[PDB]
Amino acid sequence: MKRTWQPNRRKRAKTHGFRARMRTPGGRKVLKRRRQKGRWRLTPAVRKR
Amino acid sequence: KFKPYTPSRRFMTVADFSEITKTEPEKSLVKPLKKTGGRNNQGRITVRFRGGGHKRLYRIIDFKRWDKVGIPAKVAAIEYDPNRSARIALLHYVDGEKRYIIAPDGLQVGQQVVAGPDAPIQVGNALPLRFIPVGTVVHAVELEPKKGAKLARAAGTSAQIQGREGDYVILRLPSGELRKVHGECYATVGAVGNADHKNIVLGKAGRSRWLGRRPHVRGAAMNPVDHPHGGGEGRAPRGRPPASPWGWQTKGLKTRKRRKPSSRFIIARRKK
RNA sequence: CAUGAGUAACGAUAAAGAGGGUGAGAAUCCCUCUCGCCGUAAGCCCAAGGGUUCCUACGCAAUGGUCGUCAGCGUAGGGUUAGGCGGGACCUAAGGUGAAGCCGAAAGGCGUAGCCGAAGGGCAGCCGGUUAAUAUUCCGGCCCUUCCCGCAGGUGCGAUGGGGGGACGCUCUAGGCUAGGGGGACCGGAGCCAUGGACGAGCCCGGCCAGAAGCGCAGGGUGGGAGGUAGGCAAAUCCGCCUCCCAACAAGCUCUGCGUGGUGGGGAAGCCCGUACGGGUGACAACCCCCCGAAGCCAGGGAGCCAAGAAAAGCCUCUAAGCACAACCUGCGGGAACCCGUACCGCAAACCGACACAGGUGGGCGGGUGCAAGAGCACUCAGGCGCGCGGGAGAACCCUCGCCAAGGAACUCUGCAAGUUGGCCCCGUAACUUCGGGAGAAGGGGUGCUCCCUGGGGUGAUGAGCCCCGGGGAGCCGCAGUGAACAGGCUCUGGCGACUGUUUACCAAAAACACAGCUCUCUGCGAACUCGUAAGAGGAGGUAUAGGGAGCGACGCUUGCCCGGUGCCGGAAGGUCAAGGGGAGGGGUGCAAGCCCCGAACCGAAGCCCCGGUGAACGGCGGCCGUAACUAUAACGGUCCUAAGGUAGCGAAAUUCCUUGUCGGGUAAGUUCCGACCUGCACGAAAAGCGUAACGACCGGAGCGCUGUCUCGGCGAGGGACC
RNA sequence: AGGGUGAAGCUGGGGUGAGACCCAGUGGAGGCCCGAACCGGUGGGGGAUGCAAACCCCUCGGAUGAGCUGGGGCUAGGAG
RNA sequence: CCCGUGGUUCGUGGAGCCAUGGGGGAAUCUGGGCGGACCACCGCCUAAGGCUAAGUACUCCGGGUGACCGAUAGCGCACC
Ligand SMILES: NC[C@@H]1O[C@H](O[C@H]2[C@@H](O)[C@H](O[C@@H]3[C@@H](O)[C@H](N)C[C@H](N)[C@H]3O[C@H]3O[C@H](CN)[C@@H](O)[C@H](O)[C@H]3N)O[C@@H]2CO)[C@H](N)[C@@H](O)[C@@H]1O
Repeated sequence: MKRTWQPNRRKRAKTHGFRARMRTPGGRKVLKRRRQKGRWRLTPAVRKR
Repeated sequence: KFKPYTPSRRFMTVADFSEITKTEPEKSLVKPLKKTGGRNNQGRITVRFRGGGHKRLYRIIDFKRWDKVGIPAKVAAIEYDPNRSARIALLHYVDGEKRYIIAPDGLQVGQQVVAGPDAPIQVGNALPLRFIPVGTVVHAVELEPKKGAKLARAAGTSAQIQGREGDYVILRLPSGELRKVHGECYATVGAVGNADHKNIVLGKAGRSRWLGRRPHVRGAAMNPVDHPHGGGEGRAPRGRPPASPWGWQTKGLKTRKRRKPSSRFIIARRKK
C-alpha cells in the first residue's frame, strides 16, 4: 500500500550525504547550526552499511 | 524511392482515415548522426504543452554548400529522418564523402547535380541567388550569406524568385510575402519534396497524436483557477484572453525590429 | 488512579485426533501414527532492503496478543574467506561536476573539455563431494584468465588522435539444438498375493549431469585485386568516390550434438540408530529405447510495417616517434594477481504500514492428471502448512451459505440483489449500415460411454511408435451424459457522448476534460511566446504544409441577421497632452558688471478623440396597430423603437412554471417514457444547430426469460453471541 | 499464459484494351473481439475503539496501447 | 549645476548640508563647499587619498557574590 516509505540504500543514502550538505549553502549552514548548536551528529551520517 | 501517400487502412475499427506513405529507398540511414535530448522540459524549467516523444533516431543534415562548391554529387538515393516536413536524399559527393541533403521536387536516385559558382539551373543544384534565373524556384535559401541555409522551407515548396534590385533579390516566401536577400547568398535549386504529407490523415487521435509525440492543450478548461479565460461553468468567457496572461489572438508582435522594413513587404496574409 | 469489564476482543471458517517422550508444569515443545488446506501456490530462486541474526550450548522473571520446560525471546561461544560469481581496479546516456568562457548587490545563474556518474556496455569456469553452520569462494576431478621475467619463433612495430566497428524498433516469423514434458515390462532392485479374484506385458523406484577439443548434426555473422585513390574522416598505403578483371549452394573467422579423456552422483522401499539437521543403506545400481517440444539458445536470422530503434574496448590504420635489434604478433618455460563482498529473512511475523498488522513491493519452468486452448478451473508432485489462546453445549439475533413451494414482481423510488444464463460443434441470424457491422443477434440441436464397417495430418520407408477429426452404423445405462470446477440472461426503445481513454488519491464508472478532425488568428526565424537579475535556455539543428492563442470538437446536412457600444485590425489630416527645446516676459537680491528664480508665444511620443475596417471576436437579433363577400388565424397595411432585429432545422426536451399542458400509445389503470401538437414561463449553429451506425460498469421508458424477491417466508449448515 | 477475428500486399483462376473490378488461396494486420498474470478499481455486500489512518467478498472494465512495470535522473512546493 | 534617489528630528515641502544613478561638466590659497532657498555681507573651513591606538558593546571560556531556585523552579538538561 505504497505507504511512501520503502527507502533505498541507494536513493536515500544517495540524495543525502555530508558532501551534499556542504554543497548547498543552506545545507552547510543548517549543518553547522544543528551540529554544534545542539550536538548530535548528522543523519547524512545516519547512513548504514 | 519516392513515397506513397493515400494508402489508407480501411474499417479496421475507427483506425479509419489513416494515411500511409512509403519512400521506397527504405534503407536505414547512415554513419553521420547523433540524437537529441528529451526537450520539452529545458534550461531545466519546464515548458509548452503537448510534448511526449515516441522512439528515437535524430538528425544531422547539410545546411551549407560552398563547401565543395562543385564536386558533383549523385543522389545516393532517397531516405529521411524522425524530423523534417519532407524527406531527404542522402547524397554522394564524387570525392568519397556524402551528405544528407534536402530532397527537392522528385529528383532521381543516381542523378548528378551539384552547385556553386555557376551550377546548371536544374532543380537539384544550388546557387548563389545572383545566378537566379528570375522566375524560377528554390528553397532552403539563405539571406545573409554564410549564415547557412537560412529559410529551410521545410517541406516548404515555396521559394519563388521574384525580380531583383540593389544587392538584394526579391522572393515570395511560403507565408505569402516577398523579402529580399543579397544575391551572393544562396538557394537550393527547385522545390521541396513533400505536401501530400501535409494532407495525411490519422486515426484514433490519442493513438496518432501521441505517437506524434505531442499530448495536449485544453483552454478555459473549467476551473479557470488559471486557464486565463473563464470556467466553473459551461459558457465561453468574454474578456477576450489566452493562457499564460495573454493577449487574445489578433494583435502585433513585431516592432522597430530594425529587421522588418529592412526588407520584405507584402505584409502578413494570403487568400485561398 | 479509577470506569464500563473481568462483558468486546485474539488478526482471517486452510479442521485437526491419537500414542509414546522430556519436563517443577506441557491444548499450546519433540518423535512417531491417523487426518484436512495449499501446489501454481501458502513453490523454490536472484535481487531489494533488514541488518541482526544463523548454528551449538545453557535460561525464561520481560516478549509473544494467557500458554509455554517453544523462539526469530535472554546469556555465551563459534559461524560466512572467490585470478576465473558480483562491483571497482575499464565505457558511457540521460545525468552531476566542472580547467575555459558567458553571466549577480553578494550569496549564484548558465558551462565545453576532461572526470564522476548504470543488473545500459564490456570481461577470464563447471560440476561432484565436506561443516552446527558458509560455497562455482573449501576439497577434489575436469577448463581457462590477463599481467610480469625470460627464452623460441614472427613482423614497418609503435597512439588512441582519422576511420571502419561493436549498434540496437515494433509485429511477426521458416530452420536447427539441450531444457523440459511424456510410454518404455526396457534393464537394475527392496517387497506383495492380505481380504471372491490377479503373481499376470501387476504394482513401487530409478533408468542421468558435468566432459579440452578432436570430431559429426544446424546454421549463425561475405567479397580478391589492382590502380586512379583531385574526400581524406587536417598529418601517410587504412575507410569512401571512379575504373578493368576474379567477384562460385566459395575458403572465411564467432554458439550447439557427439565427445569422450573422465569424474562424479546414482533411489525407491527397506529396516538400525539422532529431536531433528541425519545415516547406513542392494549388487548398489540398471543409467539403453521411443514419443512431444518452447516466447530459450544458435543468431548481429528471414518478411512485413512505420511512429522509421544510445555514447567509450576489439580488428585493424598511420604520428609521437621510437621502432627496428631489442617496439608489436605468436609458442614454451618460469612467475604473478590486491580492494569491498557470502550467514539467514527475504511475495514475507526479520523488507515498507508506529503491532507475530489477511495492504504493497521487481524478473526465473512455473511437476502432474483431466478440461478444445491455456500460470483460470477440481484433485494432487515435490516442497509447504494447520494462521496460536483452548473445551462446551449449541437458544435470540448479524454475519456466510443451502433448499422450496403455491404464485411467480405485485416488493420496491429502482427487479439493488439474487437467480436466469452461460464449456466448444453443427442447423440458423432481424430494423439499420460509414457495407468494417451490428452476431456470442436471435432461436434449435448437440455432446456420455460400448462394439462394428470406413478417410486423415505424425515418426528413419514406415509395421506394438502418436496427435486431427473422421464418418457413419447398431446399441449401452441413468431425471439427468461442459455430468464437479472453471463459464452470456435476453429483446425493444429514447437523451447524451462518438467510439480508446484520464481523473475525481478521500463517496462521486462517469460526465467533463481528452481528443482525430473545424475555423479564426499570431511569427519571420538571432521567429512568436515560457521561465530568466542579465547571462540563457527553451523554442527549432524546426524554420510558415512550420512553431504558438485559441471556441469546436468523428462524420452527414448546415453554418443566416446586426458591428451604432466593446476589444481588436487599418490611417495620425486634424483636436488633444509628459519630458523636453524654451524665450516673450515678470522677479528678488544687485550702489554695479552681475548673480541667481518664476518662467511660458511656438515646436514637441505613444497614447486618447476622430474616420474606415471588423464575428468559428465581446455581445446582442425586437415593440405595436390594420385589411382579402360572412364564422379562424394566416400575406402586409402602414406605423413607435433600435444595430438589425434570428434563417435553416428544432420544441412541453440533462431548458414548459400554468404541468399529472392537450391529443395519440403504451396500460386494469401512468404526472413514467415514445409519438404527435407547438400560445417556445426563458431553444437557434459555433461555449455549434438538426441528424448520425458503432461503441457506455452512461441515465431513463417497455416487454419475454428466470429467480424466497415480494405475498410473512418455513426448516437447514457454518461463525459470534451464551456456560 | 491462452483463444477467435479475420483487412493490405501477393499468387493463381475470371471477365476488356490493357485495365477496372470479381472470385479463390495466401495472409494472418491493433481494433482488436473473447477472456487470467497485469492495470483499474462501480454495482451490491461484509467491519465501525474493524486484519487496516482506506480493507475482505461476490461482481466488473481495459486486457499492445495515449499499455503495465524495476533501476537510474530533472522540474517543488505563491513554484511544481 | 538639471532630474532620478539615500541620509537627517524632515513623509515632498520656501527644504538646507553630506551622500550617489543618469547628462552636463572645473577652480591652485583674489582658490573653492560651508552659517542665512536665494542675493548683497561678514564669518567658517579648508574637501573629490592614507594610519592606529585610549575611554561605551559583547559573551564561548575562568573567579567570585546573590530580601536568585530546590528536584514537575531552576539550563529543558545536577550527571553514561
Ligand atoms: N421576408 C420576411 C418574411 O416574413 C417574416 O419577416 C419578419 C420581419 O421581416 C418583419 O419584422 C418587422 C420589423 O420591422 C419589426 N420586428 C417590427 C415589425 N412589426 C415587423 O413587421 C411585422 O409587422 C408588420 C406590420 N404589422 C407586418 O408586415 C407583419 O406582421 C410583420 N412583418 O416582420 C416579419 C415577422 O416578424 C419572417 N421573419 C422572414 O423570415 C420571412 O422571410
